[PDB]
Amino acid sequence: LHKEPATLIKAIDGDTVKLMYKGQPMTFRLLLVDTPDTKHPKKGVEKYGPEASAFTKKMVENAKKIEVEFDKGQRTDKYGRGLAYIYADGKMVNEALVRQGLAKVAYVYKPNNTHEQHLRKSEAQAKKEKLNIWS
Ligand SMILES: Cc1cn([C@H]2C[C@H](OP(=O)(O)O)[C@@H](COP(=O)(O)O)O2)c(=O)[nH]c1=O
Ligand SMILES: [Ca+2]
Repeated sequence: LHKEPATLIKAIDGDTVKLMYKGQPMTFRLLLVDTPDTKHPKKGVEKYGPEASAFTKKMVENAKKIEVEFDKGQRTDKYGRGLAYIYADGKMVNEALVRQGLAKVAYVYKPNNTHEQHLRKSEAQAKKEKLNIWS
């Protein structure tokens, strides 16, 4: 896979961020995970929703460098969002959320599953530690 640079435009929520990519603003959705929704229609927030959102917003707004890494299949979803692994100063945001119990490994669609193992191990560790959502 290969990492390419991108620039933060804005964090939307725990798993969705807007970036300027190759000079065009696009919304990206983090591959392989799912954070709790905060703007569920009328609902206004699932437990850990707000928590997942600030974590991601904090990681990306404080980075010196952001990089996106596409997997091997489809690079956009049916909503037109780019599907990638996002790295903030070389730290993968997708894994950081899972490791904290603020996301679960979800939407696993072959062939975009290069880091599925890696993420599954971090989830196991967050479950074995009873963090956030596994609390
Ligand atoms: C991460 C991911 C989500 N999606 C789809 C599945 C879900 O569609 P539906 O809206 O049909 O449920 C939705 C999950 O997105 P959100 O978690 O942002 O809702 O996006 C993909 O199509 N491929 C992906 O890899
Ligand atoms: Ca979500």
